[PDB]
Amino acid sequence: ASMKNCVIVSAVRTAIGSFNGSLASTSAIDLGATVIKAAIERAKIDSQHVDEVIMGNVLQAGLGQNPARQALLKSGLAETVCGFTVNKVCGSGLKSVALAAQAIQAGQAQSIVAGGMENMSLAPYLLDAKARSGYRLGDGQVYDVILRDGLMCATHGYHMGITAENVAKEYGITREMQDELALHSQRKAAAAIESGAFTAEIVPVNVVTTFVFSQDEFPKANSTAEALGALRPAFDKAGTVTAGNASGINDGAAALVIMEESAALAAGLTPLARIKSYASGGVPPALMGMGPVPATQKALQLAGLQLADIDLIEANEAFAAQFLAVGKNLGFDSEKVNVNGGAIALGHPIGASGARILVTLLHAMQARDKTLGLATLCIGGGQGIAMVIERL
Amino acid sequence: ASMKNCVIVSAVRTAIGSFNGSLASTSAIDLGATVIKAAIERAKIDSQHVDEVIMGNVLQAGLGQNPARQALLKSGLAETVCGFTVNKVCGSGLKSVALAAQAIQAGQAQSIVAGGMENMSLAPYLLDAKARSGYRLGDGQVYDVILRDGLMCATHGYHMGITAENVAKEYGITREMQDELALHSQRKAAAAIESGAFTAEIVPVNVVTRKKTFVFSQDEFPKANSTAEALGALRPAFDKAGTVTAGNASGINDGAAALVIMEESAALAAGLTPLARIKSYASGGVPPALMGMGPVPATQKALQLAGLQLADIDLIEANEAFAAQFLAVGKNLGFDSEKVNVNGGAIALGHPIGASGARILVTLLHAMQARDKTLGLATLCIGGGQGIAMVIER
Amino acid sequence: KNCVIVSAVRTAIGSFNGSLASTSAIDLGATVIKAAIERAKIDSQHVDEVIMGNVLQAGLGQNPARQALLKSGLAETVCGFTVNKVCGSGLKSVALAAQAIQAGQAQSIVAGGMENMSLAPYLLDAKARSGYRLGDGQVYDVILRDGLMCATHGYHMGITAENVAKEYTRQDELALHSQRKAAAAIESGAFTAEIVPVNVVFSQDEFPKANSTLGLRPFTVTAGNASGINDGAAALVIMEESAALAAGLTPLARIKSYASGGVPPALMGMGPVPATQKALQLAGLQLADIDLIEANEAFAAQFLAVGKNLGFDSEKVNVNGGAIALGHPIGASGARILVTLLHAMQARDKTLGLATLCIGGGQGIAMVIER
Amino acid sequence: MKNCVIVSAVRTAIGSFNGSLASTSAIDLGATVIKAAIERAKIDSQHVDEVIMGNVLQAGLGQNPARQALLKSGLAETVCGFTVNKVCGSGLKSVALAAQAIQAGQAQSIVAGGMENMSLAPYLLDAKARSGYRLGDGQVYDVILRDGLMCATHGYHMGITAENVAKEYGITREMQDELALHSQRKAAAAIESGAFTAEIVPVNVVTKTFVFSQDEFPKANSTAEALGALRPAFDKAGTVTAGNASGINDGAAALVIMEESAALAAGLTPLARIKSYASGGVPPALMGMGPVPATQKALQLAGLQLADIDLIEANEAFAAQFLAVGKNLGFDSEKVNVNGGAIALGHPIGASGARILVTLLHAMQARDKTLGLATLCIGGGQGIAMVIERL
Ligand SMILES: CC(C)(COP(=O)(O)OP(=O)(O)OC[C@H]1O[C@@H](n2cnc3c(N)ncnc32)[C@H](O)[C@@H]1OP(=O)(O)O)[C@H](O)C(=O)NCCC(=O)NCCS
Ligand SMILES: CC(C)(COP(=O)(O)OP(=O)(O)O)[C@H](O)C(=O)NCCC(=O)NCCS
Ligand SMILES: CC(C)(COP(=O)(O)OP(=O)(O)O)[C@H](O)C(=O)NCCC(=O)NCCS
Repeated sequence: ASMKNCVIVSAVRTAIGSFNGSLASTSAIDLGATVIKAAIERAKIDSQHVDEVIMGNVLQAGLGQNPARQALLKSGLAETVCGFTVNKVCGSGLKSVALAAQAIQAGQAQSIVAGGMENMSLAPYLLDAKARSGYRLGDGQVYDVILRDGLMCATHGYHMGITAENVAKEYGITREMQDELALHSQRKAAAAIESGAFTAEIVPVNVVTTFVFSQDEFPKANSTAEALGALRPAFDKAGTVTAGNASGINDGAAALVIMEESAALAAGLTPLARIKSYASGGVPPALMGMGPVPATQKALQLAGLQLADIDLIEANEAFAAQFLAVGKNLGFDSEKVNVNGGAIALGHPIGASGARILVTLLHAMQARDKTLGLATLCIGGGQGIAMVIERL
Repeated sequence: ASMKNCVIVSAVRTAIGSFNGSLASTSAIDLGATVIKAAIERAKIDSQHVDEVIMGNVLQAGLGQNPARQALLKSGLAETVCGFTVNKVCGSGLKSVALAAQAIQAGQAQSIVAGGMENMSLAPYLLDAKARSGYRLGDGQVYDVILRDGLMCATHGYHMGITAENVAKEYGITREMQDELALHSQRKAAAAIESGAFTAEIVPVNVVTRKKTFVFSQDEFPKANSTAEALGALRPAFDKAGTVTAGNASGINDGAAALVIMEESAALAAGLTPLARIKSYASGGVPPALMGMGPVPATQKALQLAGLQLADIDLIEANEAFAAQFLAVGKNLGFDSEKVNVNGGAIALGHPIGASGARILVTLLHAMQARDKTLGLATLCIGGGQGIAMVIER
Repeated sequence: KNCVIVSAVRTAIGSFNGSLASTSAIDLGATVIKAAIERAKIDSQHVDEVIMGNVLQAGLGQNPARQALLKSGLAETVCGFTVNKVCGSGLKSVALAAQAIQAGQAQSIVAGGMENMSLAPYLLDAKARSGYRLGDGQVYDVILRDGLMCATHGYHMGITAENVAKEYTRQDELALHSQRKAAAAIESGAFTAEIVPVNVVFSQDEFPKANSTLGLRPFTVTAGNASGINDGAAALVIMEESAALAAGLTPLARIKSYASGGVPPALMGMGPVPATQKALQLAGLQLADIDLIEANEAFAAQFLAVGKNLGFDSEKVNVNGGAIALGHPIGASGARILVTLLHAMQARDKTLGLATLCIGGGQGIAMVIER
Repeated sequence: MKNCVIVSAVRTAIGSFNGSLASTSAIDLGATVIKAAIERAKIDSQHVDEVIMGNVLQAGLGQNPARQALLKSGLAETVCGFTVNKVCGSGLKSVALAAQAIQAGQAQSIVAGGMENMSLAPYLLDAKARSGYRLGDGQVYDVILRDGLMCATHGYHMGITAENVAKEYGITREMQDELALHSQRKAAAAIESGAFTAEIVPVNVVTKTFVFSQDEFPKANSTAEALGALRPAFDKAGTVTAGNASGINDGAAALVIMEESAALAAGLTPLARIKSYASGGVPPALMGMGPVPATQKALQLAGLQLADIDLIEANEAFAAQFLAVGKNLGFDSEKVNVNGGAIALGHPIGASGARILVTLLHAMQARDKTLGLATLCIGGGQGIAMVIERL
């Protein structure tokens, strides 16, 4: 058979919650269900025609069987609709869209909802297996699942923040450079929020514990260079990486309806963009922040494009250090990158972020009438993922 | 571009450990690494040519970032080799192979190692989020991750064993029928083990502990001397008025499995020997309360995609999560029992949830080779009301 | 032998997660032990033992009373032990000091109690130690498991109060009365003599609710007509009478009698009835002979039922307010009330005093002192 | 001042860590011995004035373990009780308090002793669990260590205090292991001859179902070579091992204590008079030496010299400490722990003080001896001692 084209028919996200903030009482799965339902609605697709739901979720501990299937059931899709959960750490939410596109290209499905979901506020604490076989005698530890499964390197046993220090040293990214980038991201985020630039892409969340959450709350609107400069290093007393020039711990979800192109058109739907290419890359775990380099190079190669052809870029700001090193390595035109701000200001709900940046990318392309877009993120464990899309 | 054909070039598993048994000190990720390394070795592929590793794993709690990538790094593959972890509950290990096939069919890769890994003995316990925000005043709970994330229905709040009771009632599968099936699976397993039928497909695991060092290479969950009378004397495990017992249900187990999957022309160019072509795969959804019936829509769709009727299939691995569910699926679809689980099933062998989907595919292929059969079906039910199926061809 | 009180001191009582929430029970105990010694003017080298009540001993380390006495500056040759008779613990400790002195086994003891309910830990069951294996477990709030829940019936002390209320109405009038009396006592400086400051300088009871509002919701009994969860300590120096006089010390009161009583766990609030009857009998007294009474206000319901049963003259009871306003640091309260009782007797020049409190598990304890 | 007599004395067999009593709560063990002490004394149960029980690991055991134990034993709800914590001294302190109350005429009949189930001790999440961990790992604390076996002053194990004493008194590994073997041999000989049969009350254990009536911590088949091959338990350069230290154990013990005239008026048989008791303090770092001042004081109170004592139970928390105490006081070793000690029998901390008193009295009876001393060291730098006179 011939490979088929995949188009994005809707793209939506929740506002991103701060750690213990507005979404801290809404489960990852409920956040996923909200975005799945909204993506369906915004696509105008017949919900009975969804073939699969594919959601990224990193801190799956205690969330119950196959969080993606729970989210799809909660969204109102029929019990005949399949789904599965993806874990590629910070790449999860984009990998899920890549997998949806692959299934469609391969003619194995026609319509898939894909994205990701994370509630880091609600992540549990863990007793290791010794609790099951018996501690017997002597003290034990109670493990923060955010760190154990999300933010600590499983190869080296130190924080993602330490990998950022590793990259800063390897690429000569100073504290000053990192804090300047941070402030820039804050400023762009604040400008985007004030101008209503996120209004189209956000689906409100009703929080009943009662209020509507519809505005990204991680941005530090009173941010100043002097304040950023006064912060202490967060991970190494002699370091450059701080809470001010790193992304946060956050809650949120994002989802998109992906369809085979001819099927979308036959159903009378409006394709918003075509998925042109996607790819993953691997790097050393200690330099995980550089993952977007091989992933982006491969995605551009698969797309037949050069980096200069790309009109807009979302390159996730896990850490200013890594964001900058990736930029210097690849030679990004900074004016094209994270035009509405990035995760330093907006937050990093890890299993959702890959889909989140793709949503933001597409809407920013629409708003600015741009043709080609690149989304990429670094991935704990030494990986990266990238996707190229073409409006409309 | 055009769609490509995907072949299996190797297929391997660990022996399956009992709960707190021989693999109880060997992490899921280490079990995954062992099978990845062995699948690569057995395929004779150049290890530098692996494009991705895709592994199933259900109980990811506390295992660290992206268990699959950990396992691939531990296997000795280069840091440039990507990977990710899949969770479709009991379907995970077969879904991983399906995804590897799809990627190859779509021309996105040429060579993938896929399968699954689970160590249920080492699953942790959880404090819920109240521990993070503060319990304040009043008691909390401590949650068994096997149950919360593996064996309890997230829709209904009751065990997979209760979904089996549901199916038994809906399909008229009695205690007697269930125990007769159990005894059959025990018998077939025992025969296969003793005769060496699993020798080819198993990679030994070296187990090193303070108190002992040894090589684990024989499935240890089977219950020799299982008898109809003994099985009949067991108490129901999940409902005091029920039919499902520990004797007619699979276990909680540890193990891993993996296969090397390749684009056909690439395999032949490398002088490698394709063992089977992946003909089709599919997933199906059913009500969560009847999750045990998942294999019905998944099998129907896979057969349709393959252009086959069920009768065309020579050998079938239909996972025995519960005798009740296995039997109802068999009755619904009309399985020829002589074709099914010819070397025994999970009631005897065990059910390491994130690995089983790949485990049964390994077993299926080796049984097809041994018996010179052309078409095979692997299918499993999936907690949450799903099923997954794959058709392969020698 | 005769036993006398030579000093009596307490900390101000802290609110749950309030001013004393960072100060360990043992550091609170050490403060009151040191202060009792100082106020008594006794040679510290002559202390024979320290006896301290403490209910939530979980995770506090070996023998909290000994830790507290060492922290107070007493020599390592000074022995001590920890008592648990739930809410009775602090008074039981004094009764035990008196008994030892009466029996000529000691001449000078510091006794009282200490509790920090804010700092109480959470517990995994023993199944954690032997292994959960399969299936969920529970994580237990030690305030509830060891302090506030009935070990016979598995329900709150608050439910025993509902039991008593039904046996003997929506309590709020009594609550307001206690608040008013407490506020008056505090503002006028009535607690100044009995309180030792704690440098965290916390020196004023913070649980009172000025401007109370009561008429909410009920676990009916409400938070407004029940005592609180609280932190504090109290201690007294107790001596053999002739020794105190020979050393040039000033006796403040004689301990005339003490007793403990048992009742059904479900009606534990009524414990003070048999304890009081027995203590009065032992003292050769009738209730009417008592000038001032401290009857702890664990719950308005229980306090009122005890009052109606025994026939307390309400004008004589908790004259500076009670635990509904002041709080209820469980292992310390028994000693805390005795401190308050003595100082109130001194201020009003009264001769005979009764202190009594109810005890989870269906007990009571009472003490009669003579100024 | 009135005279106080022991009218019964009983104990459970001592369970090993995670052994035969590991499913039987401290409180249930307490109730068993309270009921049995009452039965063996032939007292009218309605005449019990109080129950006083030692228990060190009270964490999670519920309001006032002693009162729970008395209620479970079948005593009326009018019978008061309270729980005593003097670490390893708790069980003997409970008897001393019973005697004191009786001497002071505040009671006539008290059941006293102690109870501990170290197997069932819980783990703790600290107060951070109540306010919220927020972000970052925490710890889970073994209550046996935190509340039982670690020094609250120095933050190191009781085993380290034993290393401290060994150094201070020149007690070598060789000396410690020789004492350990002796205790094992004596315990094995006692068990073989039925010497503990009179003092033990069986426990029915229902899980399999069985009757536990024999001390299971002794290592019959113990040998010098085996003991010598053990690694130090607490300090990689140390002398103290699991073989020359007592264990972590489960058990309970209780005695009926009465005013002498009341016992005789009730037609009961006094078994011994409590002659004196005393507690002593020493530095926390040298807690193992507690029995020195406690014993000296108890003898002085009794008007006796050490040589007047016929039989001695001196608890074997650690061979190092036991030997140092012996050398300091000048014990006649032939008089000490004649049926073995805690190195063989175990050390259920809140019960051991009462346990050794029970063993003492029955050994005195079996050997027709007149004067007996029971003494133990106490974590935190204390000791306690009691002198009794048969009969
Ligand atoms: C010393 C310690 C920590 C040992 O406990 P554990 O760590 O459980 O060690 P155990 O498992 O009992 O013994 C360690 C080894 O010594 C061995 N052992 C002990 N006594 C032995 C003997 N008499 N003959 C042969 N082997 C012996 C055990 O068999 C064990 O070997 P395995 O691992 O092969 O089974 C001990 O139980 C303890 O803490 N005792 C002191 C209690 C205390 O401090 N009480 C308060 C006093 S103030
Ligand atoms: C620890 C800090 C750096 C700062 O958080 P704190 O709560 O300690 O500090 P404040 O937010 O209270 O200022 C931060 O939230 C953090 O963890 N950053 C890294 C999270 C992150 O970006 N993870 C992706 C890995 S690629
Ligand atoms: C509860 C039993 C039946 C038996 O385990 P136990 O440890 O309780 O049994 P014993 O070893 O005492 O016989 C069993 O381990 C079990 O849960 N089996 C089902 C596992 C299962 O539900 N797998 C997923 C199916 S879709």
